Amino acid sequence: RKAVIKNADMSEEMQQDSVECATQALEKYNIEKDIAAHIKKEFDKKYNPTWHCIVGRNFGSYVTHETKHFIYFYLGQVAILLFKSG
Amino acid sequence: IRWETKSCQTASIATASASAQARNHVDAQVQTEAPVPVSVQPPSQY
Repeated sequence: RKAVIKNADMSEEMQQDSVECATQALEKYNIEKDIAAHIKKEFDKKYNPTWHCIVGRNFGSYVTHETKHFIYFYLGQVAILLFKSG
Repeated sequence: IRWETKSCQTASIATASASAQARNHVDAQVQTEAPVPVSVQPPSQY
């Protein structure tokens, strides 16, 4: 559904691709762990490992990421955190 | 005057995939029954 980006330290191409990838993941999967897995795997292939993805409605996080490889956005009420580290 | 050449190497590492998931939900359905095991007029003799 509607994608709203709140935070990003990421190129415009990866930002839009992250949304597109998450959008397809959310259409394909209902379970967050599987939505995250889809998004993560696609990023490792296109932008090299190692990415990590968290998908959910209720959480807090504290993570360390590589420069220019972090985004946090919503698709409707579901938040997606995607970043590279390692 | 003696310069010796040497080559060094560090050990490799190994990673593994994993996942997390919060608690899961599942649907359910119920229909209330309306049994009426009631006669009209039992002639009691209490």
